[PDB]
Amino acid sequence: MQRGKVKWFNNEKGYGFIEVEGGSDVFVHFTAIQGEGFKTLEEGQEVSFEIVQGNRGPQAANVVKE
Amino acid sequence: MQRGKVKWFNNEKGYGFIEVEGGSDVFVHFTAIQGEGFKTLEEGQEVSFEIVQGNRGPQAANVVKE
Ligand code: NA
Repeated sequence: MQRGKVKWFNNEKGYGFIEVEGGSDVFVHFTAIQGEGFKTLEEGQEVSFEIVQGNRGPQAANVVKE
Repeated sequence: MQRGKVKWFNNEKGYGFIEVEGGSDVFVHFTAIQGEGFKTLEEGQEVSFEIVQGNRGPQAANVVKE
């Protein structure tokens, strides 16, 4: 698990990228976002998350908004 | 039917969140807003609305400023 801050999120498309210290930006899809409510993120939002590797490459999992 | 006050609304992006007494904040997209005028909301505006569940989580529908 790592903390990061959303760099960009296209709310209409439902995906974006998370900046992290000491790694490349991480793709995040809305289906990774946990908890109550409509699955969305704003740029600048701080989250905790894990990275998983699929056929498309690394992406965020278990994204929890701070 | 619910009543709330807009907590924040990004006019450029066309979405925000409504605060409701005794529940979690509810996402609102501009396409939910009813009426003739440009589809926008100011923070503090009183609104009536319904909550619609869906794949990406709950959001407001039939939002009326009144
Ligand atoms: Na980085």
